Amino acid sequence: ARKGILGTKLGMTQVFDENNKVVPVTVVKAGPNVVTRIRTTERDGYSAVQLAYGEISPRKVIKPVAGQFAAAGVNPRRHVAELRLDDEAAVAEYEVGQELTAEIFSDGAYVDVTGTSKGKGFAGTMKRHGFRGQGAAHGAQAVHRRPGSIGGCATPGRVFKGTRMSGRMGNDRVTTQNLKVHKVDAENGVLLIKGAIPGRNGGLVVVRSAIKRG
Amino acid sequence: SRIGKQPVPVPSGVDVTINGQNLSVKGPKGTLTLDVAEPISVSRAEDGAIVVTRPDDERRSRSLHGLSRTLIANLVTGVTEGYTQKMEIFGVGYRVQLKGQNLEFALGYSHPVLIEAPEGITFAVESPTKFSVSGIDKQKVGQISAVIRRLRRPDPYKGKGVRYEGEQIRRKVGKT
Amino acid sequence: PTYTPKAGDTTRSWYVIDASDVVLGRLASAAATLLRGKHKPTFTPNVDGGDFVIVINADKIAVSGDKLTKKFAYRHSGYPGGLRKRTIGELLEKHPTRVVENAIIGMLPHNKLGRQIQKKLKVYAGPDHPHAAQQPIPFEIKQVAQ
Amino acid sequence: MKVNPSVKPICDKCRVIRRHGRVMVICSDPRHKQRQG
Amino acid sequence: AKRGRKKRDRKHSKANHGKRPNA
Amino acid sequence: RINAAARANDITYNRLIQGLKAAGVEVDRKNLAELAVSDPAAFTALVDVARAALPEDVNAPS
RNA sequence: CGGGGGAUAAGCUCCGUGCGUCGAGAGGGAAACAGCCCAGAUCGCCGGCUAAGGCCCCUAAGCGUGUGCUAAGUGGAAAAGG
RNA sequence: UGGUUUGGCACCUCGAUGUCGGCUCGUCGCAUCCUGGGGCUGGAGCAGGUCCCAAGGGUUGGGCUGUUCGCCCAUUAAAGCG
RNA sequence: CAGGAUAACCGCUGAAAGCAUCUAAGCGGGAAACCUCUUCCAAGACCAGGCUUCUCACCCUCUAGGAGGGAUAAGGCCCCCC
Ligand SMILES: [Mg+2]
Ligand SMILES: [Mg+2]
Ligand SMILES: [Mg+2]
Ligand SMILES: [Mg+2]
Ligand SMILES: [Mg+2]
Ligand SMILES: [Mg+2]
Ligand SMILES: [Mg+2]
Ligand SMILES: [Mg+2]
Ligand SMILES: [Mg+2]
Ligand SMILES: [Mg+2]
Ligand SMILES: [Mg+2]
Ligand SMILES: [Mg+2]
Ligand SMILES: [Mg+2]
Ligand SMILES: [Mg+2]
Ligand SMILES: [Mg+2]
Ligand SMILES: [Mg+2]
Ligand SMILES: [Mg+2]
Ligand SMILES: [Mg+2]
Ligand SMILES: [Mg+2]
Ligand SMILES: [Mg+2]
Ligand SMILES: [Mg+2]
Ligand SMILES: [Mg+2]
Ligand SMILES: [Mg+2]
Ligand SMILES: [Mg+2]
Ligand SMILES: [Mg+2]
Ligand SMILES: [Mg+2]
Ligand SMILES: [Mg+2]
Ligand SMILES: [Mg+2]
Ligand SMILES: [Mg+2]
Ligand SMILES: [Mg+2]
Ligand SMILES: [Mg+2]
Ligand SMILES: [Mg+2]
Ligand SMILES: [Mg+2]
Ligand SMILES: [Mg+2]
Ligand SMILES: [Mg+2]
Ligand SMILES: [Mg+2]
Ligand SMILES: [Mg+2]
Ligand SMILES: [Mg+2]
Ligand SMILES: [Zn+2]
Repeated sequence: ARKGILGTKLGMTQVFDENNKVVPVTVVKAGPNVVTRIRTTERDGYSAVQLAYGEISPRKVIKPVAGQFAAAGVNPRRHVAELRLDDEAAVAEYEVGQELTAEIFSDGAYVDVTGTSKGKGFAGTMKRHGFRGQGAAHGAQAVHRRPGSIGGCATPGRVFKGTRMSGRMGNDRVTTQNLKVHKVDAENGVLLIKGAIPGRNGGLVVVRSAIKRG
Repeated sequence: SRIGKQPVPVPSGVDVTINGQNLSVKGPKGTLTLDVAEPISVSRAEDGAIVVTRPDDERRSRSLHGLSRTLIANLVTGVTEGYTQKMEIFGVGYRVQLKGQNLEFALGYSHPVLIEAPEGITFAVESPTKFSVSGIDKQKVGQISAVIRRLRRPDPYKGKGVRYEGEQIRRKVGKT
Repeated sequence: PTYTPKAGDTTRSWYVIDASDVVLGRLASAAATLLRGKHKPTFTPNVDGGDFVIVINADKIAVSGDKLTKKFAYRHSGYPGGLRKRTIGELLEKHPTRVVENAIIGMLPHNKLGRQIQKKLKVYAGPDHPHAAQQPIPFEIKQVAQ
Repeated sequence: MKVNPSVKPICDKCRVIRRHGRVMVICSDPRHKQRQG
Repeated sequence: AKRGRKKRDRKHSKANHGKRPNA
Repeated sequence: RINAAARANDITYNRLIQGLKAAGVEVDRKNLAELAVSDPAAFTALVDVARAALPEDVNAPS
């Protein structure tokens, strides 16, 4: 129904289309993964499949997680996530212990990307929210970049909870939809995605089959 | 009242059964069900007729008596004979044709328009400019007739569209 | 002096009320009075003396008039322009028990005594309940002629 | 759809009916057709 | 306005017999 | 408290007080309350006495 | 209550009334509300009888009794007119 | 009906209620500018006149007067009223 | 995009009231308006949710009613390079 696969962001690079075009792409290493658990309606109340990724030494992991993985019947891994399906026929396809690779996708099929944004740190209003400052000369009094008026006078007499103003930004989940896929390399198990995707070098990223149009 | 007083006749070739308030009728054309309003009771005459009686002469009873009588008459006549309607199309370059259970219209739009045929009804076409629709339930027949009629906007100038058998449309002439 | 309740003289009980073809006002009044324990002769306002109650088959509640579409339950999240509304028909369609829960909550004092009291009520939608192990006693709404 | 607080049978062919609490008159002549509100 | 009509109309409660200070 | 006890014993408070007045027993609300919390049998006896002393029809124009 | 000034407007102003109240007045009644209704505080009592208003629960007392009207949440905002 | 302009009353604030536009930043109503859906025409069609429902989004940049108001210069769907 | 129920409007079957009528019983169509459908937060939601794995055992004291103190496993924290 809706296929999915984990991976990691690597960097940027160019590729030239057969029609002699130019299109920047991103390199994503969708490494092999394993299935550790399956969620069924009568057991949990929904349908989804659990995945795992990453190579870690056995002594790193903690004992409860090690025991869970041993009961599942696979070696330890670093990260774990799940894909939420919509029916029972689809989940019937997946079984515990199965191995998935990047081949599952085909070129020309639009997908979605999920990840975390950058860390920008505390920032001013004009930068975080794109306010417009005021005159930098002709009689300023050190109000070059501060917003200014904030609300009414005695009616109602508050700040109208939800007003847009200064505060920290970034470091949150962000997703983009219907991104074109250019080429797939089997031996290297890497993806070439047109455009730019969120995240940082050596970060975590999960890609899913397109919903809007796919 | 005045219209509900007369018992509904029943022909020999129709079966009638009563189960409390619910009523079902079996005939050559098929069978149908019905639920009756509780304020009014229904009785069957031994002389092959149906009698509907009202307990009191207030407004609701006076209204429902005639409704029940006429509805019973309509359903019995429908199950006995049925209902059919004929349609005709006027204009230039207007056509219609039958494709299985589905029917398509050509009113001159850029793209063709198709109408699906729900259950219990059938469409019959004898000429490219005239067709007919048949069914058992008068309400369904009328609904489908209105839906087919409303395909094209009224045209009081050239009369292009679909018109009933005896239906006459007002026409006004534009000098300019 | 007048009698007062001691540390451990209070005793509770289990009650169940059906809601098949009954009027919401009567059901709410009966539930409120039972919760408060006005019937028990050991009433004292300062300490609760209520009794457990179970309500079953909430979806069959009958309401007179056109209230199915002309009565509206309102609530507001808090941000500006966040006042959105729902109708009783959709409320029953989606959450059967919400209407009765809200009615009983409104039918009781809004102080913290009542806030603690509302813990005393459990309301269900289906004709069954997993609380059969405590042997609830059936109850019926009745009028005392005078 | 002439909307006025008051309506009348402008010509003999106007007939008055009541719908959903609002009374309006229907007639063959559209000019003669109006509703109150 | 709306404010004025309320107090004068609210004076017609049978409790006060219809006569109240300040209309 | 008295109203609760009477309603439990299947008689209204107003009719109970009317019966007490008719029988001419002058005991006070505090006494009734204490007796009810203490002696349900005595409360029932008093209620029966009041019911017996009640007139025929409460709706009569008398 | 009977009047003048006013646009027969003001919670406006100026008069007369063996006229009420507040001002110098607690309680109860109408959600809150000095000028409206009942009612004039010597003090104590874990006692009875009542005015105004109320008796589905909030909140004490009637989901009182008998005869009639209401389809509009009219009940719980107003006029020429239809 | 609205209390939004010009007005009448002096009831709260002279041991202080700091003042017109502009800049930045909102929020709300509909008596609707477009965007949406209908109907009646002295509606060939494009295009017009009028009425009904509808508040999700948008509503430019310049010259002149401090100006509010107002006039003018070039496009877009519009350069909405409070 | 698609689906559900709606305002303005267009309807089918129909007595009161032998006729007629979109209605008082019923059944239908109909929009950036409303509800799901898009992204994010979210069990301090006190009804404090659900599926799993890990340890599930050593003492003392007051007076044996419980509580307090000390010593441990799972884990966590402090310091250190980033
Ligand atoms: Mg930005
Ligand atoms: Mg700047
Ligand atoms: Mg400075
Ligand atoms: Mg500066
Ligand atoms: Mg006129
Ligand atoms: Mg006056
Ligand atoms: Mg006077
Ligand atoms: Mg005068
Ligand atoms: Mg004065
Ligand atoms: Mg004077
Ligand atoms: Mg005095
Ligand atoms: Mg006083
Ligand atoms: Mg008082
Ligand atoms: Mg005195
Ligand atoms: Mg008395
Ligand atoms: Mg009295
Ligand atoms: Mg009480
Ligand atoms: Mg009653
Ligand atoms: Mg009567
Ligand atoms: Mg009202
Ligand atoms: Mg009037
Ligand atoms: Mg008239
Ligand atoms: Mg003054
Ligand atoms: Mg003052
Ligand atoms: Mg002052
Ligand atoms: Mg000063
Ligand atoms: Mg100021
Ligand atoms: Mg100023
Ligand atoms: Mg409007
Ligand atoms: Mg238009
Ligand atoms: Mg027009
Ligand atoms: Mg609008
Ligand atoms: Mg919006
Ligand atoms: Mg100048
Ligand atoms: Mg008719
Ligand atoms: Mg008709
Ligand atoms: Mg919890
Ligand atoms: Mg540790
Ligand atoms: Zn006419």
